[PDB]
Amino acid sequence: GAMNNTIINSLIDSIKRSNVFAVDSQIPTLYMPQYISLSGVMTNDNQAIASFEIRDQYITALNHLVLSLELPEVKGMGRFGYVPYVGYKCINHVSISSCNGVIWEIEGEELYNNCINNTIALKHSGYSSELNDISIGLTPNDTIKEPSTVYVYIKTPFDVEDTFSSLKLSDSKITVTVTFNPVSDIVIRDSSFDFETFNKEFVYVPELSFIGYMVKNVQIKPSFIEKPRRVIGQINQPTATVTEVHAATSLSVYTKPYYGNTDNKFISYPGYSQDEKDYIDAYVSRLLDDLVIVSDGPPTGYPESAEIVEVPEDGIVSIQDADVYVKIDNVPDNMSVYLHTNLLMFGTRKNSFIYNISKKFSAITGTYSDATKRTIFAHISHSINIIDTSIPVSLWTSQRNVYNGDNRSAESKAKDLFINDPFIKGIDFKNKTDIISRLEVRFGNDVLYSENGPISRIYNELLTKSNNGTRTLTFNFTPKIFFRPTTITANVSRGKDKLSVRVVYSTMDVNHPIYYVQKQLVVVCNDLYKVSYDQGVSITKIM
Amino acid sequence: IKRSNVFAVDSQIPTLYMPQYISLSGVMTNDNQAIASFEIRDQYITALNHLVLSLELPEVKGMGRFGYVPYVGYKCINHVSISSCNGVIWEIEGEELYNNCINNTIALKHSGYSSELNDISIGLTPNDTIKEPSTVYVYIKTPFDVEDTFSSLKLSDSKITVTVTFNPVSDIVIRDSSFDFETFNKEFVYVPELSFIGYMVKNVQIKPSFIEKPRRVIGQINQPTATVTEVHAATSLSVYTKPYYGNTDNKFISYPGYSQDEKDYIDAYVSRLLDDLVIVSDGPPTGYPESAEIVEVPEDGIVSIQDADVYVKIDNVPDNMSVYLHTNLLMFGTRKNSFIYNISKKFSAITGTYSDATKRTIFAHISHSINIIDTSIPVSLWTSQRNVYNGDNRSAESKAKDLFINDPFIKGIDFKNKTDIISRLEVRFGNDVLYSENGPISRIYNELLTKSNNGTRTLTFNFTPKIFFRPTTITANVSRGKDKLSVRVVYSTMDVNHPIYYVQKQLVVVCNDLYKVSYDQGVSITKIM
Amino acid sequence: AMNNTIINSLISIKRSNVFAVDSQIPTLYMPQYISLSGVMTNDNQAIASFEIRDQYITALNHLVLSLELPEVKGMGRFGYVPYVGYKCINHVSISSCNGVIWEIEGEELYNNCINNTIALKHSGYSSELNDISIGLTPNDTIKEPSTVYVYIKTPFDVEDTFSSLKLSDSKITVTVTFNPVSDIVIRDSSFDFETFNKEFVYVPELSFIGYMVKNVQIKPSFIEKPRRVIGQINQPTATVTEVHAATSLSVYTKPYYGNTDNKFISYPGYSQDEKDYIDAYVSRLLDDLVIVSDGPPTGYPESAEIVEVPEDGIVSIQDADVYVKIDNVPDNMSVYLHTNLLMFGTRKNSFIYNISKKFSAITGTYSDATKRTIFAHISHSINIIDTSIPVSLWTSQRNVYNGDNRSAESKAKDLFINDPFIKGIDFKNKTDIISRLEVRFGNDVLYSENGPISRIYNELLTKSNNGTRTLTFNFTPKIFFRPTTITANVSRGKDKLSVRVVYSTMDVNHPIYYVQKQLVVVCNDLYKVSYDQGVSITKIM
Repeated sequence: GAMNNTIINSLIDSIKRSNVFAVDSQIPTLYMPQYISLSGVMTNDNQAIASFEIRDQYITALNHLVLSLELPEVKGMGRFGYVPYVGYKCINHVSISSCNGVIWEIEGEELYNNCINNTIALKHSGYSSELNDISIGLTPNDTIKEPSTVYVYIKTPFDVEDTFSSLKLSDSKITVTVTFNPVSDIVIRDSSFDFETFNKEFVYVPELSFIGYMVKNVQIKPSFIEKPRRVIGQINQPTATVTEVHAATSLSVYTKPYYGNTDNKFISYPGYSQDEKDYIDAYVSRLLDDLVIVSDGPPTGYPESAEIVEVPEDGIVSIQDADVYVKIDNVPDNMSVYLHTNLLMFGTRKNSFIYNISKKFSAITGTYSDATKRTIFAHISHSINIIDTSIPVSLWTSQRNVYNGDNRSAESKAKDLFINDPFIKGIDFKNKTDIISRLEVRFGNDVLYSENGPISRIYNELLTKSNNGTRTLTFNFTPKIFFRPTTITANVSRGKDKLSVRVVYSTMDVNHPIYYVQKQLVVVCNDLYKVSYDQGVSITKIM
Repeated sequence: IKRSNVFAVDSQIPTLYMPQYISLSGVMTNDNQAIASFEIRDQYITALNHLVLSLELPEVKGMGRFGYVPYVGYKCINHVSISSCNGVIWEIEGEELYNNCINNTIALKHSGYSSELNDISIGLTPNDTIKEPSTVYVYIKTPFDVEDTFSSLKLSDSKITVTVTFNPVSDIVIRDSSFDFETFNKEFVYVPELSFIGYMVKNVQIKPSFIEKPRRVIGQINQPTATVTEVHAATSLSVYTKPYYGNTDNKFISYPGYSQDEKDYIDAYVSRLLDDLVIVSDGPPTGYPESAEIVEVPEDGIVSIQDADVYVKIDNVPDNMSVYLHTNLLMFGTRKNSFIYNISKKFSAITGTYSDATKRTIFAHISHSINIIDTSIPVSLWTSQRNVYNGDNRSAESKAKDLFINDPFIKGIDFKNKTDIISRLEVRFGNDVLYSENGPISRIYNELLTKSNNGTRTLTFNFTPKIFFRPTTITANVSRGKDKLSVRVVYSTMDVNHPIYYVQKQLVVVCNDLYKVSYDQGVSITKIM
Repeated sequence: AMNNTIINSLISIKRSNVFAVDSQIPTLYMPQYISLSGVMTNDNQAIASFEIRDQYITALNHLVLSLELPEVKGMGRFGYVPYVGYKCINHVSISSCNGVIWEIEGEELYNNCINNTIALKHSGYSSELNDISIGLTPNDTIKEPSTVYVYIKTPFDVEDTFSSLKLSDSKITVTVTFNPVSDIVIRDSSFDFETFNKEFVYVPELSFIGYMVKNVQIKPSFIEKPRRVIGQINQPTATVTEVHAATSLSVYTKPYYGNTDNKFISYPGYSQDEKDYIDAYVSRLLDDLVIVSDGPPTGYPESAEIVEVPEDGIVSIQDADVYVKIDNVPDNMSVYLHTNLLMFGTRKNSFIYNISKKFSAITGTYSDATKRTIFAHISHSINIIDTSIPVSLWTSQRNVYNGDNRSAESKAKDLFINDPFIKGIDFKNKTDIISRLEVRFGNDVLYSENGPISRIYNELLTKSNNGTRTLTFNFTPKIFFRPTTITANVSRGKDKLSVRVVYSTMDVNHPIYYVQKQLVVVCNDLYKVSYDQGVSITKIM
C-alpha cells in the first residue's frame, strides 16, 4: 500500500509506554476574558501623571496592559518629527499598586529595553514614515503632522504564562500610574519650529487597555515576581553600586550619554530610515551642500575662518596628508569647482593634531544641473562614521576648540535639529561603539564576574533571541512561573549585600569632539519578591 | 526541603511508531469549478498530519504582460475539506487558510513568492516564454499540527477524503489586455499532489479530542452588519472588511510585482504616471484627450494648479523643444465646481535630464504625496458616472499598460490593508452587547498575542493551552435568545470627491466553533451545544 | 467594567487550575559564565584544546567560541567570508576520559545554526568584515581587528538545565579543529596571501554557562550524534554503514573546485541576495562590455571581437540583438561593444555560450570629468550560475575559443573564494540538480521522491528558509522522551542507509557542466548517556 513494506515488517509490546498520540483533555478553570479600556485622571516640576483605577468584583484577574496615546495635529512653520517608537519614549515611569502598596514598577527606559526584541510592540508604539520622517511646515497654518494614535505594550511579569501568571485582584483596588516624560524628549525639531507654543498646547491623552478575566471559583496561590531597579552613576564615573541586594535574578550593565553641557542640537537626522548607513548618508548629504561648491569666482556666505580652495586641473586638493579628488561634469565656463577644506574642524592646541571633517572625504563626483543651478552628486568615497553623526553641534564650537569649529553656511546651520531622545545608549545614535573595554562585578569584596570582551552581551542576545542586548549576568535559568526563581544569595555579616560595578572605558583622542561627550554608567538589578494574596495583593522582598 | 530536579529527567518510552512522507495524486472534476479528491485508506496509516498541496504551474507562452499574484499557491485554494465516511471532520475557506498561515514566512515562500513568479513579465513574440514552469507548495495548516503526534488525525479503520476546491485561474493571474487570457483560461489545468506525514502506530491508544472549526459569514455589498447563527461554543470571533470590485473591470494603472512594500506600490504608480505627467515635446503635446490640460512650464520652473505649485526642471532639453506638465492626469469631481481630486496636484517637484540618444526623459528625483490608496483605485472609478469630468486624461499607450488584478484575498480598501475603514465595532451575543470598541484595540491584541504584523479585530475567548485542555468558549443560552453573534460596524466617512469613496465594501465575520472528535466506529465530529 | 452578558453567563466537575500554580522549589544551583584559554597545536592543522575540571562546575551548556581576528595591513583586495566564525570550524569534539561524548563536523554545526539569525550575526556578518576592502599602501589598514562569537549548538542546550552536560567529577575536553585561513578569506592576486598565511594565528577562547549544583541527582539521558559520509566525486551514491537507531537522515550536494584555481570574476560582499551576486557580476563586466574610445579599443586580446555600435544603436551577435546608447559621447570618440567578453564551446562551429549575448539593452552617460561611462540601466539575462563559474572553466582545455577576452585590468580584480560550506552548483544553492532521491534501509526501499518534498517538510518543520532533503524519524518531544528511531535487523542485512540520487544533466557547452559535485549524506545516530563512573556514551543497537 502507501506505507513502505520495510516499515510495516519492522513493526508488525511488554514495556510501559507514554501515550504520544492522545491526551486526556483537562477541564480548565471556568472563566471569561474581556478587553477593558479605561480613561485616566491627569495631574501635573509639573510632570504629567495618569492614574487608572481598576475595581470590580467581576474582574478576578488581569494582564497584557496596553497604553494608547492620542497624538495631536501639528500645525505651523519649521521642521518637526517624532522620535522612533514615540509611545515608549513618552513613558518616564509605570507603577502597578494596591492598597497594601506597589506590586510592580518599572522605569520608562527599562520597559523599552524589555520590549526591544518585540517588533510588533515597537511598531504599535509609533514607527512609520508619517510619524518619524522630519516634516516641514511652510505657512503658520500648514499641517506638519496629522493626528495619530499610538499603542504602548506595558510588558509585565503577569504576561509570561498568560492566565497562569495573571495579576489576581482579591477584591482589591489596583491603581496603574503612568508618569510621562516632557514632550521635548519625544520630538525632533529645528529653530524655526515654535516649540514654546507646542510645549504649552501639548497634552498627553492616555487610555489603558488590559485583558480582564472573570473567574468562577478562583483558587489563588502565592507567586514570585522580578522587580527591576536601576542605579545611574555620576557623570564620567566608571563605577556604580546597587545596595541591599539579597535575592537577584539578573544584573545588566550599559552606558548612556549625557548632553546637559550642550544645546542638544545635531547637524543631521535620517528620520524613519534608522540604519547606521542611513544616519551616515543623511550627514554626508547635509555636508555636501557646503563641501563642494560650483561658483562664479570665490564662494560667499561662509565665515572668514573657512578655507575654500579652487580644485586644480588634476582634480586633487591636498588638505595636509589627505587628498580629495573632486570632479564635477557640465560646469559652466564662467564658473569653477571649489572645496571647503575645513567644514568642521577641532583642535585643543594651536599647532597639534586637527580633526577635520573635510579630510574624511577621498572622492566626490557629480554633474552640475543648469536647470536647477545645483550640483547633483553621483558617488562619494568617504570615511564618515556613526560617531560623526552623533556629535552635538556645541562640541564643534566649544571653549576647548582653538579653531572656529563650525565653518558651514548660515543656511546649513539653520537646518540643525534638536534631539532629546531619552533612551540613547553608548556615545552614538546606534549604540555601535563599545566604550567598555573591561567589566568587573563585585558582590561585596569578592569579584563575582569579570570580562575583557562583551561575552555577557553575546549570551544575553543568544538566550533572549535579541539583536540589541546588554552586558547581562543571568542567575536564573529555571523555568519561570512554575518554579521559584534561582537568585544570587547575600551574606550581610560578610558585607556581601551589595553589587559594585567597575568598568574600564576606552581612551579617546582629545582632538576628537566625541571625547567631550559625557558618559553615565547604568546598572539594572532584578530583585526577587513574593506575591501574597492574604487580605489583598501584597509583595514582600526576599531576604 | 523537597526539591524538583531541574538538572535531570526520566526519559519516558514513547508509543512505538514510524513516520512516513506520503504523496498522492488526485482525481480532477469540473460553474465548472476544479475539484481535487485525495483518498487515504491504508490499514498501516494509523494517524496523519502536516498536509502539503503541491501545484505544477505550466509554461506561459505568448504575447502581452503576465505575472502571478504573490503567494500564488494559497490564492489558488477556494475551499479545503477533510472528511470520513461519517462526514466532514474539518474544513476551511481558502482565505481563512491563508490568514492562518500569514505569520509563517516559510509556508508563504513555498506557495510562490519569487521575482520569477510575481514580477510582471512581457512576451514579445507569439512563441516567446513569459513564465517558465514551476512547482509551488501550499501548507494546509490543520488543528492536527498544533502538538505534532498528540494532535494528529487518527484514521485507523476509516477512509479519509481530502477535497480541494480551486478558484478560477483569473484570481491568481495579473495580466494586460494584450495577453490572450481567453486561450490561457481554456488551456490551464490545476495539476495537484497531496503530501502528508503518516504514522504507523503499534498498539494505538486512541482517546477523544476537541477541534476548532472556522465558519465565515460575508455580508451584503455596503451592509455594515453580519450575523453568525447557532453560536453555542465559540473560541474566537474575527471581523474584517474586503473590497468588492464587481462594479469595475478589475483593471488598475500599476502593479509593483515581487517588491510588495507600501513604497514599492507607490513607486510603481509614480513611474507609470511620469510618462504622461512631464513631456518634452516640439510644440504642444499630441495623443492626449481634448479634456487634458497640458501647460508649458515657465522660465521660473513653477506651474500653478490652483493652490498647488509644481516645480518642473529638466536638463539638456533641445532648443526646438519645450517642457510640458499634464495639470489634470487623473481628476475626480461629483459636481461642476466642488472639491476636485487631481493626481497632478499630488506632485511638488519633478527633476530629470533629457537623453538625446534614447529621445526620452530620465527622471532623477520626484517630490510627491502619492499614497497606497491612489495605487489601489480601479481605473473604472476615475471614469465612473458620478464623475462630472473625463477622469482618465492619460495617453492611449499608458491605458494599454493597465493590469487586471483579481486577487481573491484583498482586505480593506487598499492593496496593503493600510487604511482602517472601521470607525466603531459592536458585537452582540443575542441582543445584549458582548463587546464594543471605538479603536482597533482587538486588532492590537490579536497582533501582540499572535506575534503577527497582519492581524484582524479578533475577540479571543480561549486563553487555555490547546490540545492538553478542553478550550474555553462563549456558552449559549437558547431560552434567553443568546445563540447568535451579531456584528455591526460604523464605517469611517471619507470625502465624496475622492474615488476611493466608491469602492464597495463587504463585512467578513469568522467564528471558530468547538467540536468534539469521536473515534467510536470511525472518525466523527459533534458540535458542542 | 465586565459586560452584563458575561456576568449572567457565569453567575461539581474536577477542574485544573489555569489561574495559579504551585511554585516548585528547584534544585539549589548557581550559574556562571566561564571563559577559558586553550592550547594551540599544529597537514599542520590548528587544534585548540579546552580542559574543564572543577568541583564548583557540576553541569555545563551553551558553548560559545570567541575568535580574535587580527588587523589586516598591506596592499590588495581582502574580505572575510559571511559568518566567518562558523567557516573557521573544521570539527568540534566534547570528550571525557571514557571517550567522545558528542562531536560535529564544521559544516554540520553551521547547518544546525542556519535558522538562528543571532548566532549567524555574532559569528561575523557585517559590511566591516564581509565587504571587499582595498589596501593602497604597504602600511594601509585593509581590515581593523575584530572579535567574532561562534555558538557551538549542542544537544545540551535543548531544555536548558534539564539537558545540560553533567560532569560527574570527570575531565571534559573540548577540542576545536580549524580550517586553513584560506577558506575564510576572499582576496585578489595583489594581496600578499603568502605572508598573511604565515603571520595568521587562530586566537580562540571557549565560553560556557557552568552550573554549581548542590546535591545533584543525575539520571541517564539520550543524545543524537551526527555522522556524515561524502560520496566519491560526481558519484550519485553514498552509504552510511552500521545504522541501528537513527532519528534523521539528510541528503545534499556540494561543489568541488579542485580542478580550478578557485578564482571568480566577482563577489557582492556583505550584500548576499541572488540579485546582489548578479549585480556585482554585471558591474564587473560592464567596464569591458561597453567602451567609449578614440578609434578601435586597445588593451584587449587579439581573440576579442569589439564592434562599433551603428547609428541604429543595435549590434547583432548572431541571433542576439544588443541595444547600446550612451549620452555625451565626444565627437572624436565612438561607442564600442565587446561581442565575445566570455565565450565557451567544445566544438569549432557548434553552439557557443557567449556572456555578451546575455545583454539586450545598455544605456548610460559618458563623464568628461572622470573620462568614464556611468551606466544608467542594463537589461540582461545574467543568472546566479554565471556569477558562480570559476574563471579556470572559461579558459579550460575543453574550450576551443580563448574564453576570457576581458582586459588585464579586469582579470587582476578576480577574487579567490574558498568558502568551505558551499552547497549545490551556485553561491546561493538556487539550482536543484537532484531530479530523484532514493533511500534504502538495507536492500528494501525506505523512501523515494521525484520532487524535494523532504526539503519542503524540513523547511516547514524547522522554520528554516535554507533546509535540506531530510527524512525525520523522530516526532516525539526531545529530552522528556526517548527519541523515536529506525530499527535495524542485522539478520536481514537491514543495518545501513543507502542513498541514490538521479542528477539532472547540464549542457556540455555551458561552463557550469564542468563544476564537480559531491553527495553529502548526514545520519543522526541515537546514543545513551551514562554517568556511572564518569561520563560515557553507548550506541543504541
